Amino acid sequence: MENFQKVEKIGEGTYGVVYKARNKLTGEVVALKKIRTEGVPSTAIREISLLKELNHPNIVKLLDVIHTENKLYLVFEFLHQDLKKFMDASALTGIPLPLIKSYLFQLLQGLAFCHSHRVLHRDLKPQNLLINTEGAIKLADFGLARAFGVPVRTYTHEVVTLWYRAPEILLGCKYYSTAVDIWSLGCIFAEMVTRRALFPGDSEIDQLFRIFRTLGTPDEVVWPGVTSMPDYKPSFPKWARQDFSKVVPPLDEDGRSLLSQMLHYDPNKRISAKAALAHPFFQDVTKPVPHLRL
Ligand SMILES: C=CCNc1nc(N)c(C(=O)c2ccccc2)s1
Repeated sequence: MENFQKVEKIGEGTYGVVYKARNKLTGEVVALKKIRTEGVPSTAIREISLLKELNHPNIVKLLDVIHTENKLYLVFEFLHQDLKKFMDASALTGIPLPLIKSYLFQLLQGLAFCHSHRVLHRDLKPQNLLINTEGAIKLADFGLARAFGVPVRTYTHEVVTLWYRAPEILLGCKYYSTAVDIWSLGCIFAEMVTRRALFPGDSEIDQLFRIFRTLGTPDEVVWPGVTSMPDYKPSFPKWARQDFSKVVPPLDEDGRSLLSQMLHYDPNKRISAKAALAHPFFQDVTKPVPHLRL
């Protein structure tokens, strides 16, 4: 825009392009997301309102929404680094447990807040978890599938990451819940600990089968109603559940217990963000400051 001067192209988001920009008048530095359409939704612009009214230390602030010239611009407070970059930069030594614990605890606070206000993220991944020099971590780039809804990928040519998708989404459930965000965060928690993605699928079925090979193929016993799901096939191979201690070594029992509750197959058995906050794993949580190279 004319009121904003592009500094750098931050990346090609899920809906559009993201730039680091400066408000040519206020001098404020922000993250600007540009969105593509001929009709322009309504339930969306109102769904965006819910997002703008969200105020929480662990949620990126949506400062302004500008609809002009068939383009939709979302102005967000700017953070200097994302968790994917931080994990890559920490791959040799790993992120220290106290910081992993702090980040998980803060993200659960953010989700607990979103969820109590009936807001779902839907697409948590390391790339949209932003961190600052003060030791905070915040949820960014909320899905809003209850608006445009992810069709194929994006609007040009970009491979959508399926690594953090909950099983119920992969099995075709149209009405998923807040539980989908807990699953994604559990996958991220595992990744921070082991320094390797938990379920790195390269297709929907491979994603589903990588989950099955690790947690066991779900059945009516562990997930009532699973065989009646839209894309469930009786022909799915039957894999036995692997021993959990092989999953995230050398994470302690408190951490493994919490992770297991975040990865329950049944969305109704999966722990809530609020209940997770009370888990024994956080008894000694603190707020360390990360070493960030900007
Ligand atoms: C991580 C480096 C860029 N700094 C960013 N700050 C904010 N606030 C961002 C976002 O809000 C964002 C938007 C779409 C996709 C990913 C992140 S990115």
